[PDB]
Amino acid sequence: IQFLRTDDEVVLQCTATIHKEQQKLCLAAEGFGNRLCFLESTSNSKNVPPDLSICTFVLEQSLSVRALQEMLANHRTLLYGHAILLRHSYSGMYLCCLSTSRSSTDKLAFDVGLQEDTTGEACWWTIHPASKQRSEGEKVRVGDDLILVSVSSERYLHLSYGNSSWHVDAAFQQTLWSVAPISSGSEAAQGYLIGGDVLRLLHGHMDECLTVPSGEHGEEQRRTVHYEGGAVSVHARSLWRLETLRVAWSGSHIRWGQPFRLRHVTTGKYLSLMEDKNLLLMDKEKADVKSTAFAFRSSKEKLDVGVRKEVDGMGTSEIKYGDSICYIQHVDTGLWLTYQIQRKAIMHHEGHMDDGLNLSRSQHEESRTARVIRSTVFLFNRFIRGLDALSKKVKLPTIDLPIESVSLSLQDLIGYFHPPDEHLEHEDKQNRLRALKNRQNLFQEEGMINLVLECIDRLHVYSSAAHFADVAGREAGESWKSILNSLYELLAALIRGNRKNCAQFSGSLDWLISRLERLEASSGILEVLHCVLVESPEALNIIKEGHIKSIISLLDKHGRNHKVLDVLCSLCVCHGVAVRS
Amino acid sequence: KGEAIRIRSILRSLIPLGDLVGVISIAFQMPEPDMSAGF
Amino acid sequence: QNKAEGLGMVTEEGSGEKVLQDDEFTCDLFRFLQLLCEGHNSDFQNYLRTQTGNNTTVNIIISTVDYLLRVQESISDFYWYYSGKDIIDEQGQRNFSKAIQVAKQVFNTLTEYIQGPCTGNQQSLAHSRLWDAVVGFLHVFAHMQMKLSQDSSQIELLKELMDLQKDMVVMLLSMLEGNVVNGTIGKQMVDMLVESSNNVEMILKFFDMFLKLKDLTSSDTFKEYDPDGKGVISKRDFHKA
Amino acid sequence: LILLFSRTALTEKCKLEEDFLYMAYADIMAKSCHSFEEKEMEKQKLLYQQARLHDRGAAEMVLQTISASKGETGPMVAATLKLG
Amino acid sequence: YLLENSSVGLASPAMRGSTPLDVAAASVMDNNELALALREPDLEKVVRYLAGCGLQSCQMLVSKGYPDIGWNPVEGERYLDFLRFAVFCNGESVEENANVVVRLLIRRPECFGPALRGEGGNGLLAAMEEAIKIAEDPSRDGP
Repeated sequence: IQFLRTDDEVVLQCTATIHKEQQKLCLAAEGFGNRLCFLESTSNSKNVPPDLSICTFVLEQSLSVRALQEMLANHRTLLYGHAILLRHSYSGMYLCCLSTSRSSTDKLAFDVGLQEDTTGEACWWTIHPASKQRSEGEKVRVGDDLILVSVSSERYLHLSYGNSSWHVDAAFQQTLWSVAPISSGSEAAQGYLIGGDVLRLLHGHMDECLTVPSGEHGEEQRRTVHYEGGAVSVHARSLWRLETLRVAWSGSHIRWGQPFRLRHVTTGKYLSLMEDKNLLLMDKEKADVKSTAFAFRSSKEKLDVGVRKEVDGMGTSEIKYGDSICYIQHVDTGLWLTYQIQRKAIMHHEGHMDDGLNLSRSQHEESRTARVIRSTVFLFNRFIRGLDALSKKVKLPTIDLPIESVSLSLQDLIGYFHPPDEHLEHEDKQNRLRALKNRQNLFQEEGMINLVLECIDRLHVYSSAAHFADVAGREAGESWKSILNSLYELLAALIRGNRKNCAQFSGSLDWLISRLERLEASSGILEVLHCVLVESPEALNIIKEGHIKSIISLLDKHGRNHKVLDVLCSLCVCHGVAVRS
Repeated sequence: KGEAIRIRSILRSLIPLGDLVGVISIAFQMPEPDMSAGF
Repeated sequence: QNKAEGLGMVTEEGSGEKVLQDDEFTCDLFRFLQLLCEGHNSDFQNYLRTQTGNNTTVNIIISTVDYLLRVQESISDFYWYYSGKDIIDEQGQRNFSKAIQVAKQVFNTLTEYIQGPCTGNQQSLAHSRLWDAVVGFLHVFAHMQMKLSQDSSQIELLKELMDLQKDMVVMLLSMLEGNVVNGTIGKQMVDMLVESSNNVEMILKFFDMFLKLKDLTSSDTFKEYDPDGKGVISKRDFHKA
Repeated sequence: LILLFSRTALTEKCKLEEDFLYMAYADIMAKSCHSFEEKEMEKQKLLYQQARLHDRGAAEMVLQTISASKGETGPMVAATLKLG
Repeated sequence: YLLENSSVGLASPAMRGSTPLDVAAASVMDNNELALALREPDLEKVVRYLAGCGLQSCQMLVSKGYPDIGWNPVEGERYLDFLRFAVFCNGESVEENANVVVRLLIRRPECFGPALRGEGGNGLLAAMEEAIKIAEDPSRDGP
């Protein structure tokens, strides 16, 4: 009897009968570095946990056809024939119809993606009562199939049959789409545990969050959970995301004893319990419910589970978010948390006298930054592995080198790290500077800078653009210098602004000067050097005669330029301290 | 009329220009009568 | 039809029923229903609500509310079409007059359905779609009266608009005929008002303007301001007055 | 001047820094402030002075300074408490 | 009524000027009033007939000996001529009819030629080249 309202979380779902096999696919979109939208199989949730974070959408506002036309010329229920505005939850971007057509077979069919312009008719979508029994002008259907039509392109949200994987494509064929009210928004209460949320697991006094090893060791070493106290709390690797087992109304308040899935947003692996070992993280491919399902309990002792299996809507707000004491217990073996800085998180039934857990909200900006970090490290790792395999061997011509994808990701990340405008309000500028500093700190803690240097070295292995083009196709060689410049600007943005990142990069300053004469990355290296020596006196302290003569030689070879003179001025005087040598 | 713009875009995507050029280039057979069959 | 009259067809809008085929037939049908339920005939009202004894029943009340919704949507679309030009032509006046008469007859039929202590009819209309049609009517009436006050050649259309508004509020009173202090119908009506908060505000302000003008005219200084009467006030002179 | 102090307080900084200008002008502004008819008249005068120095954001400036103090006892905190 | 049984009288060169579809077209030909008075219901009905004849061949032609292509071109051409008369009048295009015709055609691409449809993707130029080949080959232009 519920009705969809303005500013609520909805999921677009479609049913497929592929090879006489029924499957449910939800419309998802990466957002960061991938405008194109795809389908994620929300079925088989037991074997593989669905990722609703990139699939949930929020309806910003609904206008009628005439009202939208007038607006273009110049919590509320939804009505048939009105134009809605779908916004991606994690990305914050807006769904639309991209002019490009990925599939050649689908003639007069445009791809569906995300745009930020938010002023074109293609961004808005009109809902229609697919069911013949219902008629236009009635209230919005709930949990059932309707029709979405592009306002400008006048094409339905058709589901193109993919032999390998079904894909969405705005075409002239009907496709039945089911909505899912994840969260109504208005009924949500602050200070209470809400499903589909990222938070930290702290102790009452020991305050040692359930952290995992950082990128210092391999992922096989990071697969172990433990307890570390201190500055590790603010790091992005101390964040756990709760995923409700049920797909519909996954944004409801978490109840005591309700099973859920713990995911590590930094690495993307779900946590699970094997009886023969401790808690370990594995990818979603082998994350079964019987091993990845955990529940919160108010008391250490175990009582019968007589609670309601499924509560429609938000439901009763049992678990509070404000450091409500809880104990995690696995549904299969029924063990309890045990502790005994570096504290091993033993999983044993008797537990301990003090096993209370505090829930820290963290920040939405921190959450999106962590997801961006995970996506970027995944993309950079696959790119680096493919590039290294191509460089050292010619065994497999098929190499995973997404040049366009990595270029788009670099542009998005540079825009993300772009410094705020100085002409804004004082308070707004201060807030943006604080946010940028926090993002740089999180990236440094997660060690993105070393990976950036690694891929820059891999690109610099190739002698020239034409050489790398004949190695890896003409398009990659054409985009080689663009990717190099984007990487150098990204590194400059990461290290610029704060002193700690410059201090850490002081150790790597030698490689900049060694490769200073490449004549193609010279401007980027010079900018990075200037922005590190202006900030870190320690970085300047290790500059030597060989490096200074190298800079002067660069000036001589590349001709007269004031940037080199500015670098020399920074070397001579910094922070009001004269370096006599 | 923006709707007219949409219609023109739909027709442009429907029919390629080069195909129109090819069909406009397909010439006839100069006849000794010839029967009306053909382009 | 507008494109046709612009292009210059021979018919010259001789048959303008393409916009409302049978307004007379619609009015006759709803007047027949109203006369069926005129004299507060409780038995006939209940029979129309539910046909007891028959194997299958239909709800003429719900069908009437649906038709009211359809005509309200049509009037709203016509208002949106004429919202920009800010000028009402004679054909627009005729179409508006026919729509006003049809809607007035439908409203009178609904009032006759819900008159007296007809609890079943009152609950049916409360649970029906009428609460959206009334809000749409308030919106369109506010905007139409705002546009109509400025012009002076459409006073008859303005009066028809006010008459239909009066019939709507009489319908609301007939709904509140048997309202208790803790009335669910009262809660629904106040929810209606808060949903249509803005529209009723410009309606009330529009009435206040003239209600205060009435007392403004009869002031001693205002009366001596025009010695000869018949509006000796110039525009600027009356403005400063 | 009040906006200058407010921006200085809102500027991100690990530890509040001594500012002789802040001390002096906070003291001046604090000292600027301060039979039924005469009691009411002096009450109105006090309200006038408080409003004169207050409608320009003195309350917000005091709150920002106390917030930036970060629970550190200091002469700046003493001056802003006297101003409050 | 004429459009309901306009299927009869088609696929006949002698019936080029004598068909219920022909009289239906003549009843609206060069008449702006009637072109504006045209109706979406029967316009869509004609479009449905076009889709049917573009999805099925002619039983009479295959019985006589004409080759099977999967679609009947003569009835399709006749319906296209009807729609052309409906949309174009007095050297001008009627927007009201043109919009609905375009909507119906884009909703149902089966009305189009198999080459034009994206299922085959043969292309218009290749369609005319294959038509030329049909003309050259007597078997392709079967009895």
